[PDB]
Amino acid sequence: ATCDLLSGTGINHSACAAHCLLRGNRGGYCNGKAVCVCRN
Repeated sequence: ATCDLLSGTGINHSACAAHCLLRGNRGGYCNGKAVCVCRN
């Protein structure tokens, strides 16, 4: 996964923890600079 893809004028913040939660995670976010990491 990775941020800055669906739209530039709309940074992806929740989308991360969203697909993450459903993936069976505990959360996730655009860290580093433009990488949607996750975490259980």
